[PDB]
Amino acid sequence: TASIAQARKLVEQLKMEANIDRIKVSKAAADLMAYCEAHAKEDPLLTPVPASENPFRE
Amino acid sequence: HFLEIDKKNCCVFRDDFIVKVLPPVLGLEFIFGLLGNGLALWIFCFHLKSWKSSRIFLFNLAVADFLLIICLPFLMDNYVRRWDWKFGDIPCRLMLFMLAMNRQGSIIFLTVVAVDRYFRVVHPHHALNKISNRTAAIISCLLWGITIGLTVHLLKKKMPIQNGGANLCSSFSICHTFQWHEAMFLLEFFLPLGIILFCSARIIWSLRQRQMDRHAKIKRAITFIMVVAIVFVICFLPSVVVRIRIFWLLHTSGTQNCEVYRSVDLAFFITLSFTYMNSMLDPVVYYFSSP
Amino acid sequence: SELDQLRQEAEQLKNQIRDARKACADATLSQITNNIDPVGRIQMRTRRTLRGHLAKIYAMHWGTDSRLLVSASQDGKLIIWDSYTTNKVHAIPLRSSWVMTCAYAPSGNYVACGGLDNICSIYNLKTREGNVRVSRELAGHTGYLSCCRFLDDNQIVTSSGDTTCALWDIETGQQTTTFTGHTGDVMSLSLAPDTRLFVSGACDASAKLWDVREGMCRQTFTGHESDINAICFFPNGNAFATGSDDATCRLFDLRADQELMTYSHDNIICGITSVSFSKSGRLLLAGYDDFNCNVWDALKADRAGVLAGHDNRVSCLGVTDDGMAVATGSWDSFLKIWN
Amino acid sequence: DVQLVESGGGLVQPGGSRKLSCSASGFAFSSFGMHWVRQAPEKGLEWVAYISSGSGTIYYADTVKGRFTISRDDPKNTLFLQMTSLRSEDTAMYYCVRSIYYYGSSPFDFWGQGTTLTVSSSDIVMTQATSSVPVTPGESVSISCRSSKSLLHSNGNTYLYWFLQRPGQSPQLLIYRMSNLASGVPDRFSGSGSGTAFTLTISRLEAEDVGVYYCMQHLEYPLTFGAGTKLEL
Amino acid sequence: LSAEDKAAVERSKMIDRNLREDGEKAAREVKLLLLGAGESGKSTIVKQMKITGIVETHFTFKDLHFKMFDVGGQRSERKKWIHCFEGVTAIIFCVALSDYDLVLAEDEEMNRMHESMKLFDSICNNKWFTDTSIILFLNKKDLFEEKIKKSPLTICYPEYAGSNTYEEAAAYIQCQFEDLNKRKDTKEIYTHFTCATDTKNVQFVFDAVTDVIIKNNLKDCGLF
Ligand SMILES: O=C(O)c1cccnc1
Repeated sequence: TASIAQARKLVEQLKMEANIDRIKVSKAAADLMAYCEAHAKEDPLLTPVPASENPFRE
Repeated sequence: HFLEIDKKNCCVFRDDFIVKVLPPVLGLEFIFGLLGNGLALWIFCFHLKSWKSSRIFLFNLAVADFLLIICLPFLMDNYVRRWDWKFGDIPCRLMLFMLAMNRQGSIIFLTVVAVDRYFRVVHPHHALNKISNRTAAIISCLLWGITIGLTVHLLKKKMPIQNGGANLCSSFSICHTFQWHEAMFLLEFFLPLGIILFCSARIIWSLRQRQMDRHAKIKRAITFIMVVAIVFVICFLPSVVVRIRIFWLLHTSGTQNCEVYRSVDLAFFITLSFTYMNSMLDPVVYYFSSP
Repeated sequence: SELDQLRQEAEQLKNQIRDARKACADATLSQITNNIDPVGRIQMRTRRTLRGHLAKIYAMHWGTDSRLLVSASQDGKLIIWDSYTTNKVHAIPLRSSWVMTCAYAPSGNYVACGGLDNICSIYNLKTREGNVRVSRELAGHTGYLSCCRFLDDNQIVTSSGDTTCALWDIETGQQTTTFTGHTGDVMSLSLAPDTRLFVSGACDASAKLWDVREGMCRQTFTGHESDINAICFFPNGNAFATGSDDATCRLFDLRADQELMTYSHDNIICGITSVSFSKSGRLLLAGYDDFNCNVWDALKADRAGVLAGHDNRVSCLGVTDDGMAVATGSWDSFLKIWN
Repeated sequence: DVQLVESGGGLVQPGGSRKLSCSASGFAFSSFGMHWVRQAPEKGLEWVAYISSGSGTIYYADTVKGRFTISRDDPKNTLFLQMTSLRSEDTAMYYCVRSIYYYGSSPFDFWGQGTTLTVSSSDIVMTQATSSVPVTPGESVSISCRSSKSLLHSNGNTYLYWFLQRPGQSPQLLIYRMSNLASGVPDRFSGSGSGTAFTLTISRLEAEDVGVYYCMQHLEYPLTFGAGTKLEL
Repeated sequence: LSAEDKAAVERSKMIDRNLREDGEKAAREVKLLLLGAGESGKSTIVKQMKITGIVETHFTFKDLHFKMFDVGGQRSERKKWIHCFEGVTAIIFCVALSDYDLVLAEDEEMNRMHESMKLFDSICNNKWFTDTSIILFLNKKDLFEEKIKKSPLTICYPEYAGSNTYEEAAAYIQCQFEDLNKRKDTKEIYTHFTCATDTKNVQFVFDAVTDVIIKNNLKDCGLF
């Protein structure tokens, strides 16, 4: 009866996963774009930080 | 004829057929040695991503041989102009020191790599096999200290001996006396020869008795250990046997007549070039081999 | 009489979720981001080099101070480094030398470690005495532990090669929740920045999104062709990245419940050992096994640059919380910190 | 609970010699660096000698250099102070102080009970304005101490420590590097400072909050303390 | 570089000293990995050498310390952790030579030693194990001797002449297991029939390990 229980659990899990509301890909792309642009300047790995403000130096 | 040195009645000639065979020999030596040593040092300096003690010692050997064959060309010119070294006093001291110290370093590092191989083959589990790189650097600096400590006496003397019309720049001279130079040459051959022969024999015997020589790569290593033994003998035995012969006739006969030396002098210096072959023959056996 | 019906129902549900995923795929993020300028060539130079490990390095984690970091290695030693000064604050000896994960408490008071002994053990760094002692020794997993991450000073969630993720309570010492949805070995973990959800990447070529308080799989994200080796959240918390053996990264989205972008290159053929993001999310430092690391533009899949200072493959790399530096460990027993 | 017991002294004729022993068993001793700090009767504290972890680094005070010798026996967990040619100004209560140095540690954390000793008969200096201030309980009080030179380093942290000596008790650390509240003390205490002029603030006094407060620099040896500030309820 | 930072650097230097001491003490240890089907007499060899997680066995024979990792307790995917043991002196592979008449319970469609043959084929030519030699232990010698009379070796290996004698069958099995070596130019396979006396097996393992160490030393020096 282990296989039957596993199949029931898988079916219920898939059914619960199906009901989740999903917005369109363009909306999520725009949201990621907005987040990544709103924090562009606060990214020392993106734009080179001056050596004075760089905690790491040779 | 018969020259004179303070407290040492010496006699060294300027016979011909020394500017026609020796200069081309030294030219070939300098070309091949400089090329091989440069192409060897290129890997160690730039494209060698590992190290460890054996490569440390090989790097030191390459450094010694490199300095030696960059020292060669001035000696080549000195031979060319028939013992007319017209450079000064400091250049004589520097060239003799360079030649002797570099030859001592080549021999000592050959002996130390032979001993390293002996430990690595006959006593694989000895603690000396697992030796740190800093310890190897300290040991190598100590070996360089031993090498230099026996040779600085060539810097104190006034090497450019002026006689007649010539300026001798030769550390190896025949005189009715015993100096540390000749003795150091004698042990320089003998004691490292004994150590190298013993190490090679033990390595061969242990490898053969272990019956692991059937591998297709162990055979190459064995043949190259044998090859390094034979090249050591080939480059070092001739000059030493001529030195032993001249010691023999000096003890038995003396310096009463200086004309019984010509032959035993000339070939001597030719045999003296054989050891420089080691500098141009080390790269092929030590580094470029063992894939 | 029942297994076939359940299998058919599951297949129908899978087809329905695939159709729903395809319905909201009108636009693609790969072409939407043609308006922004390219990030351009980016040069990162290794500022520091933490040396002192003498075996393979399999794990490293960054402290919240973004100055201290713990590193695991196969010689049986756990070392806490000061990145600025490259000196060893602590050297914790381990009972088992087969550890393949390590973590740092957000407060910096505790450090975790685990491996082929399938035990994530917690070490107390700040005692009334002068030494570090084993605060707790969690047991209960069946397969080797690949990752445990600190929720807070009292909670930790681990992932093990027994197809299971577990949430523990350090005081009592036993797991309070279990996340059994995967089919293959779970190989990576990543907590959301707000620490309410986390995704785990398994060997079944799928990443699942769980809920810590509930204990159930919210979503399952598929699209890889091999076992996933690296999992990392987007800094926002509404996306994540995956790394597998197929030499391909993938950016998934929680809200649309589908993949957005893939980071693949023809010349790169070997897998991915570790994946991390930047402070803003524009970078994606994926550590391959071709003896270096690569940097991707997370919005246009464009290869911005590389980090090629390692003599072996990099097995772990993370980015400081403040976003100042990037440290990458490798199998040459060498840790390097970039900028 | 950590303990630091010490024995030695009690009476010495001038020009003699005596040895002080410190015992710290049950807890780490090899990693901790140990200090000796003396306190003459009715006088402020005075650093004497310091030995590092592994005995690889030893310092002495200017007024004890050449006459004292501090040694430790890590296998036995003992600390020694060989005193030679004791003067009549060496009469003081000698304290055993432990200190551990790594990034984020709290040195001078624990002080020993202190053993008395009566003999029968350039560097940054601190300054405390007052030595006796009466404040009613439940009111905030501020204690400030200056320094000869600024204690703020290129590291970004300024080395200033605050110790409180309860009547008839050993001094205890409550603040290190001017900001970090040492573990084991209540949250009513707080500290601040700007380069050279520092201060200490108490949210509200208590029956056990009265005592003598000392401020100490740790930028470089010799460590210099400050004149005690007595608080009377 | 204040006093605090100088003391911190001294603490770091002491940490480095202790780490170097521990590493140099660990470098004197022979690390061996033990694999097998599991029911192939592995425990017998483990206990002969002795005189969850992964079991550890430690012993010394002649001033040489042996560490033997028994990894059969993990049922995860082999490729997910086999690179942990990439640096290992040798691999011990215990093979039972009396299970051609027995089939595995779970599948019963493949012979017992065919599974061990597949395991040996996978291990021998792994990407990580291109250099580590393999020590092979053919355990059930007496059971093979007393069982070959009942059944010949043709059942397990159809392409057999059919001598039906212990010596030739054992040679056939050893040759078959050695045939799986594909990188014949980098690693060797050492084969020993497990004997009643417990010193002989340990001596053979010691000899194989010292051969591996000699070859590694020659490679480091260059000659290999
Ligand atoms: O040292 C030498 O090899 C040497 C010495 C003198 C003259 N020619 C060579």
